Order: sequence, then C-alpha cells, then structure tokens
Amino acid sequence: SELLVNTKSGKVMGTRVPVLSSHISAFLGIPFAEPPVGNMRFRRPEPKKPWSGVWNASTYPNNCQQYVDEQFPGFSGSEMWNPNREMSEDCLYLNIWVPSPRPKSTTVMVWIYGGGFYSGSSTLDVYNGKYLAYTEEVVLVSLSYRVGAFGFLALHGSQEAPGNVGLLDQRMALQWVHDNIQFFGGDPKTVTIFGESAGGASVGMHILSPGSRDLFRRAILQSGSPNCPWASVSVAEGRRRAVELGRNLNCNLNSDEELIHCLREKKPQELIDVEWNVLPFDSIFRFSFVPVIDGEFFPTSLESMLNSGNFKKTQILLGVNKDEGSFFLLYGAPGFSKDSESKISREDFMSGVKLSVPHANDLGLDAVTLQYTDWMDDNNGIKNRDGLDDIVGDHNVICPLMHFVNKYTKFGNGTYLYFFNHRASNLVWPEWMGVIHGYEIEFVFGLPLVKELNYTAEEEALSRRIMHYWATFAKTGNPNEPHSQESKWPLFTTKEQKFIDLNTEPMKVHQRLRVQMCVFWNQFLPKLLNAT
Amino acid sequence: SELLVNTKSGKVMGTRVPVLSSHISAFLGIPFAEPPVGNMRFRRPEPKKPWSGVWNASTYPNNCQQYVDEQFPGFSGSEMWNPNREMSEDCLYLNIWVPSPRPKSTTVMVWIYGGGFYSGSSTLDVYNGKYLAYTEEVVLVSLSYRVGAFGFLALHGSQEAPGNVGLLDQRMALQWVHDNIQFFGGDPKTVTIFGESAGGASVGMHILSPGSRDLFRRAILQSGSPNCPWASVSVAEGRRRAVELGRNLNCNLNSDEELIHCLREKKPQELIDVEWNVLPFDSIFRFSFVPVIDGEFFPTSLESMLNSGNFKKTQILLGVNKDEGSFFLLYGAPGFSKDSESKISREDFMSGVKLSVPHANDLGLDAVTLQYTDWMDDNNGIKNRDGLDDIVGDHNVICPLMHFVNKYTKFGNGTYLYFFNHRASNLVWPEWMGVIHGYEIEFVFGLPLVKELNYTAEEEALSRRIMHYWATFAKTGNPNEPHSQESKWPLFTTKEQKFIDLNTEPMKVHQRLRVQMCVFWNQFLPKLLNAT
Ligand SMILES: COc1cc2cc(NC(=O)[C@@H]3CCC[C@H](NCc4ccccc4)C3)c(=O)oc2cc1OC
Ligand SMILES: COc1cc2cc(NC(=O)[C@@H]3CCC[C@H](NCc4ccccc4)C3)c(=O)oc2cc1OC
Ligand SMILES: *[C@@H]1O[C@H](CO)[C@@H](O)[C@H](O)[C@H]1NC(C)=O
Ligand SMILES: *[C@@H]1O[C@H](CO)[C@@H](O)[C@H](O)[C@H]1NC(C)=O
Repeated sequence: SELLVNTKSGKVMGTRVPVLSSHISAFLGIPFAEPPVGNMRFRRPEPKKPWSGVWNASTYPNNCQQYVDEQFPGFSGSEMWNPNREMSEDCLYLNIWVPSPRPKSTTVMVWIYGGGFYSGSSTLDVYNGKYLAYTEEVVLVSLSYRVGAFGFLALHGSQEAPGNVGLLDQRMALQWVHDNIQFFGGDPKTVTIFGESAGGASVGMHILSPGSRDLFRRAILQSGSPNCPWASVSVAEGRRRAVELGRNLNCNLNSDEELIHCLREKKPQELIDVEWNVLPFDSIFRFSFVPVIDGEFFPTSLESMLNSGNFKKTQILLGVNKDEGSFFLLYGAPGFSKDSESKISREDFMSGVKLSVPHANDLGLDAVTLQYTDWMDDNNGIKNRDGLDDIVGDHNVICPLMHFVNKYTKFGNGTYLYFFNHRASNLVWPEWMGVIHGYEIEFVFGLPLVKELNYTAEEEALSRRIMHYWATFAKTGNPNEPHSQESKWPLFTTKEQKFIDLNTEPMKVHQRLRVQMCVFWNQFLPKLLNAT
Repeated sequence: SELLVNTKSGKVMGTRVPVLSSHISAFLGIPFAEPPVGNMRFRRPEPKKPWSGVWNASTYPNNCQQYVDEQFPGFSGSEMWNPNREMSEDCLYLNIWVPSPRPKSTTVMVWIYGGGFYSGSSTLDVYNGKYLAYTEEVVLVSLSYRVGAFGFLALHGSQEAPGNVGLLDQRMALQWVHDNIQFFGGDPKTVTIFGESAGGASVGMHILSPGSRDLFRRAILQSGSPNCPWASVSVAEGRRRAVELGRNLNCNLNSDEELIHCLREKKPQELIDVEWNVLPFDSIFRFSFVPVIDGEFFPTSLESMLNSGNFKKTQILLGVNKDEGSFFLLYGAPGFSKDSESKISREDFMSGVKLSVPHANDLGLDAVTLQYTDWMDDNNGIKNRDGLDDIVGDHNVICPLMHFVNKYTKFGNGTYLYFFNHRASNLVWPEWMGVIHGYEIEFVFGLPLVKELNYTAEEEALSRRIMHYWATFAKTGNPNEPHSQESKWPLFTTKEQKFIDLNTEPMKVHQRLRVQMCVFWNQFLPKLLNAT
C-alpha cells in the first residue's frame, strides 16, 4: 500500500492526510535513535534497534523536554512555539511528508527546528511539511533533537557527557535519511537541510563538521549561522556551566562521574527549573547549554575553519529578517511591553545596550552606544527603541551571518542571500516589533496558502514565490527557474555582494547588506575588546 | 592735528589714508615693547621706554622672524599670507585705524593674527583695518607677537626662556591699548579682541589666563580655540622640543643656560631652517613651538579650567568654516595637489588618517577610519577626499571649539555661534578645497567692499552683513541690532544649541553643529586612547 514502507529498520505504516482540497501521505514519529533515557541521558545517541512488525507511524511523537514559555499565557503568538505534545526524554523521532503518488527520486528537504538549543518541536503547526511537500513535489522531513541540558551539557574529556549530543541527534537523523529515504521515493543524493535560528546555526554546523558533510547535498540557513555569539561556547565555559547546574541542584561536584550521576538521578523538570541560573551574565539572546567547540565535532575553532576553507563546499541559500532583535528585547529588556509602543528612555536604552553585549567592557559599551545613537535627537524613544532592535539583530544574527557568507563564498560553489522584510498582515504581535525573528517560517512552509488563516492574496503570491525558490534551490542549487520570466535572484559574489528582497513588492536587488554596521561588529569591536 | 596723538609713551604722528572714496587716519608701527633682541631673545617682553619727540608712525613695521611658505612660488593664494615687509627680530609693534573725525569714545577692536604660532604678520592686505574702522565707526587695532621659536621656546623653570612669551607680547599690546586707546578716541572699556586660527586660540587663551582678563571686555574667536590639539604642549614636551632644536644646531645640551646661550648666538634664519625637525611625529596640523601649559600663564590644565568656570565670564562670538581641513591636506597629505581634483585612493586615505591623528595607536586609527568611511562605497576618491577634509577640520578646529563653546556657555554671559559656508566667487584655490581655513577673514575686514577686487554684489551684501554683526557685537555683546528687520541670530544655549549660517542665502538656524562627529572626538576617542 501507499502508506506502507519497508525501511532498513523495519516496516512503518503512515496515514493519508488532506492538504488544500487534495491528499498526500505522512509518516510521523519514526524512531531514528534509541530512547536516550536513564544511563543514556547526556550520552551520545545510539541507533534504533530494528523492529519486528509494523510501526504505527500515524500520530505525531512526544516533544523533547524543554523550558516552556509562559510570559504571555494564552497568547497564540507565544504559544505556537511551545510544545503541542507531551514532553518525554524519549523525543528522538522524525516525520516524513510524501507526495502521492509516491515519486521515485524527487528532491528531499530535511527541516531542523530552532529555539536557542534550549527548546523546539518538530511538531509545531508552523512546521507542517504537507503544504510544502504537496505544492513543490518534494519529500519533506523534520527531525528532532535533544535540547537544553539534555542535549548540550559539556563536561569535556568525559565520555558520559561529552557535549554536542543534540547535534549527534541531528546527525543520526540525517544518517537515517541518507540510508532510508529512497524507500519513500526520496533521492538520497539530493537532500537539502534547512533550519532557522538555532536550526540555521545547526545547518551551518553540519557544513563545518567533517563527520556530517557527506550526509547531505546542499543547505539553507534562515536567521542562523554557526558562528553566532550565542550558538557555541568554549570547553572551559561549558564545563563551568555544567558545574554550576550541579551546584543549583545540590550535587556532589568533586568528580565528573559524581556530577553526571547526580544529574541523571534528577527528574527532567528539575534541571529545567534552574537551567537559566548558570548564564555568566545579565543578558538577552544567550542560552545556557549550547554546542561546545570540542575538537571532535568541531576539529578546531570556527574562525580558523572558516578562514582555511575547512568545510563542505557546495551551494547555500541563506538570509535574514528586517527586525531580528525586537522579539528578544520584549522578553528581557526594560521598557518593552507587548501592549505599549515601547518608547525607550535614554536611560533604558543604556540598559538595553548592557544586556545585548554582555561580554563588553565599558569602552566597548560606549562604542556600541556611539555607533547606534542619533546624537542630533538623542532622547527620541522611537529612535532608541528601533536602535535597540538593530543592536540585537546585527550583533546576534545579521552580522555573524554576513561574516559567514563572506567567508563561505570565498570557497563555495554558489551562494544566494535574501532579506525578508514583509510584515505579515495577520500578525498578533505589536507593530513596533516589525518583521520578527522566525516569522518567515510561515511563508517557507506555505501557511498563506490556507485561505482560512486570513492572508492577503499578495501574501499567498509571496509564499508560493518563496516556496518555489526554496524547492527549486534544493533540487538544483539555483532558486531560479531556467528559462523563466521573473527577475533573476543574482548569485552572491565577493566582488558585487548582491542580494534580493523578499516581500509583496516587485523584487529588488541591493548590495553589501548592512555592511556599515557589520564592519563594526565583525572587525572593529573584536579588535577593541582584545586590546584591553 | 588729527594725525597727532599724545600718548603716555610719547607723541606719535600718523597718516591720512583713503578708503572707499573717503579718508580716515592710521597710526602704523607704534612700539609697545622693547625690541627683544640679543640677550632679550626668548625673554619675557619689556615695556617700551617712552620717547622724546614724535614717532613717524606712518609706515607699516617689520614683521617678526618666521618660516616663509614657498610651496607655490608666485601664487597669490599662498603669498597673501607670507610677510610683505622685511623680517626683524624687532617686530613688536601695533597699528591703529581711527575714523575721522576722531570720535571720543567708540568701540575698540583688537585683531590677533594666526598662522600656527609659527607665522603671521599684522601687515597683510587681508588684515587692513581701514575698511572695518570706516564702515562701522570702530577703532581697529592689530598687534604683532613673536612667533616660532622666538616666541614659544619652552625650557620651564628657567627665567631666560620660560615659554609663552609670544602671548606676553600679545598681553603687553593689550595693556598698551588699555592704557592709551582713549587718546585715539577709543573706549578702553569696550575692547573686543578677535582672532583666527592661532589668533582665535590666543583670544580664548586670554579668556583663561588670569593675568589677561581685565585688559579686554569681550571676545571673538574664528576657527580657533584654546584647547585645540595643536595649540599647546606640556612642559615636558616643550622642553624635549627645545632640546631637540639645540641638537639640530649642534649645541651644548648640558645645562639650560648652555642651551639658551647657544641658541642666542645663532642667527634667526638658522633656527627657522631646522624648526620643523623637532616635531615628535609625522603629522599635519602640528607646529613646533606653541604655548606651554606652565602653571603661570595657565594656572592648571586647560580642561580643569574649563570644567571649574576658571575664566573671564563675558560674551563671546565664535564659529567655523565648512571645510577647515582641506588647506592642510594640500600641504602634507599624499594624493592632494593644487592642480588636480585630488581624488584619493583607499591607500592614500589610510595614509591621511595616520598624518591627521599622529598620537593615536592602531586601534584609534581604526576607530577614526570606521567613523569616516562610507562602507557601501569605500573606493570612492571623492568620498575619501571629502572625508579627510572632515577628519582634519573636526579633530583640529570644529570639535575642540564645540567643546569650548559647550563648556564656556555653562558659565558665561552670552554666546553666539556661526557656520561660515560661502565659497568666495573669486577664490584662486581649486574648488575641491571648498570653504577654506582663514577665508572668512576677507569678509570680516570688508575686502568685498572694494569693487575692484572682483566680488559679486551679494558678497558685498554678505561682508556688510558680517562686519555689522562683528562691530555691533563688540559694541554691545549682541550682533543683532535692537529693533531690526532681519532674522535674529539666536543665542547659543546648552538646551537648544542653536547657531546660524553665514552665506549669501537667507539666514538659517540649525542646532547641535556636527555633534555626531564631535561626540566621537571629544568623548569617545580620548576614552579609547586612555584605555591602552
Ligand atoms: C534569565 O534568563 C531567561 C531568559 C529567557 C528567554 C526566553 N525566550 C527567548 O529568549 C526567545 C525570545 C524571542 C522569542 C522566542 N520564542 C519565539 C521563537 C522561537 C523559535 C524561533 C523563533 C522564535 C523566545 C524565555 O522564554 O525565557 C527566558 C527565561 C529566563 O529566565 C527564567
Ligand atoms: C615637516 O613639517 C612641515 C610642515 C609644514 C606646514 C606648512 N603650512 C601649513 O601647515 C598651513 C596649511 C594651511 C595653509 C596655511 N597658510 C594659510 C593660512 C595662514 C593663516 C591662517 C589661515 C591660513 C599653511 C608649511 O608651509 O610648511 C611646512 C613645512 C614643513 O617642513 C618643512
Ligand atoms: C495508532 O495510535 C493511535 C493513538 O492511540 C490510534 O488512535 C490509532 O488507531 C492507531 N492506529 C493503528 C493502525 O494502530
Ligand atoms: C617716515 O618714514 C618714511 C620711510 O622712510 C618716509 O618716506 C616719510 O617721509 C617719513 N615721514 C616723516 C614725517 O618723517
């Protein structure tokens, strides 16, 4: 039957799902790892023992244990990111949307969710593969991985909690797609992995890590970048945070075996309750347990890997949203509130600059401030608010991604760069927040096509325009249709540095995206801080 | 007779001079000090022994010994600043233009020439008091002072070369005006001292120095400021430069008496030949022998004097030109030439930034560069050229003057601030140079009124407009006529920070003149350099 597939791990039985007055197939909650529970918590992932019989792969799986956002209880804008299924340490599953009929060798797209490495779910309504798989004839796959302390506790030199295991989770799901996607009609030599936020930093991490490169063909990174300041810590810092997690749960801290044993005795929610207490600074856009530069998953420092062409050479498609910082100021910066225009006093701007660059000494704090303050009108709370939005977007997302895209292009086989600056017309967050972090996802997955979600026709036009760029890129390494009538999304070159707009207005091409500020973040401020 | 005046130092006989189809009186080359020759070279000035008989005060006096510009031999644009009379160490004289008939108590204006403390002449055609004295009924006085090593060699703790003597020259001329200007129909309680460049820094120095404040009423500073980075050195630096002058002339350097004796044996031109060899850096807009912060003329550091209201509280009128730096790049920066548009390579911009901020470490050099580079179009030789013009104007003139005007206004009785941005229509320098340092002088002295110098009628209108602002300010402490029809030049307040334009277009009022860049120069870069 269509909904029955003989994989190398065993048979699985999916279900027929409707999608825009037609139907396709779905295989939800397929295991790719052994459940990482008990003594396996914090351990590298093991591959799922193959099973006899048939797996009832018709319902979504548990979500992995994480912190749940309750800043705005009941508010859909915040709830759509929380787990919509019960949480279990047994989260290692993946979901396949297959067109119907089952093709024989179409393009495969693997989705990697974000959420700062401390949260995420493959099962969110905004991650639904069906609209994309159906509209573009691709096989859509979404994996899951251990987040939080469960996926990134880092006592290096120990083999019980080596770090990076949530990436190894991702890797094993990618190994399972390479081995088995052919039985779902997927071409295992045409897998494009894409992600956003932490998931975009993951996608670019698999580009760097050698153990990962041969498991996928090309890559899409959305608002994420392996070298983001929040995406990785050093071994010393990862150890310190692991030890401090132990101290919050009154653990014996003498040996690494003593810490790890103590942490496995604890229930999940006990580590989540104190997870945020181990950050070294008062900060925004910093998360506790993140990938560690370990010498194994990452052979050396990320900057030397980027300078020395030490990474998978292929094509990449990547880009940013207009107002990336505003979501994070809402959560931790003083002055901002969901229900005001959040005009920002001179004094609260000062406070935001501290929380955005928590590693900076006073002289660096002054440098940031000078660079982002209109001094002809300093006490303007809209200019102070918008300025903060740019401080957090540039430092944390846009400028580390530009650095990545300038370093990668020097050695790669193609690069396509976008600037998504369309405020969705049905957005529940205040208008001061602009074009929000993670709000292009709904267009990439084609939710505008559900003309029951209140979307303007132009936005459906935009979602189809975008979904085609993505799929055509995953299929060929160029989002442009050969012999096509629309304007061509130009390649990004070190010489000309072009990129395009993604909005309902006719496509436009600019260059050197936010270079002015990105010179400051990528080259000046690091030099200043290194100087004492 | 009109041209005969009985001063406290003796009678003097002036001459009748024509000025715009009428006539007034002039007393040229009146001594106010003993000739500072032989053993008096480098010494504080002594007052002119009074004389029997009558002084033939009808011809201009010698100019003081200085370096003569020969970068452009024959070119009037450069020659109009060189000495037009033979040079003598006996330069201590002053010149009075008196209206006719001799008024009884009109306003007195004393002019203090500039030229980096290393050059200047009271006798230049652009300093002619007659057009101003006649048009505005004021008594115009111009002093002279020892420049170069002759006026500012600084072996502190010695009484033979204590430093600052060229300012004491100025002071004695001001004491002579206070004592004697009443016999020329001048009101000695209404003396406004004005100057440009070094002369504007002098005017503001007499505001700070206590030994000077009671000798003048109010003050005009043009493109000059006591706290300019070139206007003063520390005692240690002034000693080092004095010792290095000795080393260039093969002097015994053991004792201060030995150095000073050796330097007095030398002819003047021997010190001028090597004067530039003692600067500590490769620089532009730095001069060898300048005022020294000595504890006497200046009680303490200039910044503490400005912070602690330690200065003459009165009214001041001051301002800057649009393109102050371009004159100095022409002389020492690579890429610039009198006869090209001087488009500036990326590499030669780099070189200019070095020569403009010679005291800055590499990190400071990067800060300047970042702040003044359009990174969306970095290899634009017009933007690099104009950018350099602003680097040198802001650092050396505009931003130290804004600092002065922000500190002085906090404690003073009035402040008026101008931005002179009219390119004179008959200017012999290339158009890339813009509105050049020291090219408002010709409007302040009313040379546009000579409709035989090729000036547009609008410019005569501007010169009369400006000459009236100056004189009416000197007379009252407000450039505005009471009950007048033109727009009012607003006072400068710490709150609103207004200022006006000086050009042929109808007057306009802006605020916070070049604050963006001046925050960087006055508050950020000093913090950065102090930090290691
Ligand atoms: C003391 O440190 C704490 C820090 C934080 C940070 C929280 N959240 C966030 O930083 C982010 C902000 C941006 C919106 C994002 N969700 C939407 C989203 C998800 C995925 C992709 C795209 C968009 C939540 C947080 O919920 O709780 C915290 C609690 C803390 O202590 C108890
Ligand atoms: C190695 O250091 C040297 C440095 C210099 C600098 C010279 N000149 C100037 O810096 C200035 C630049 C601006 C134009 C001004 N004159 C017009 C002016 C005069 C008064 C008020 C306003 C305007 C001359 C110079 O002539 O010769 C130099 C020779 C050097 O070594 C032999
Ligand atoms: C699969 O599990 C769900 C959830 O309990 C159940 O409702 C469904 O009928 C099951 N289907 C099969 C074929 O086992
Ligand atoms: C003053 O000196 C000049 C220059 O030598 C001379 O030509 C002039 O006639 C003299 N006048 C008097 C009155 O001495």
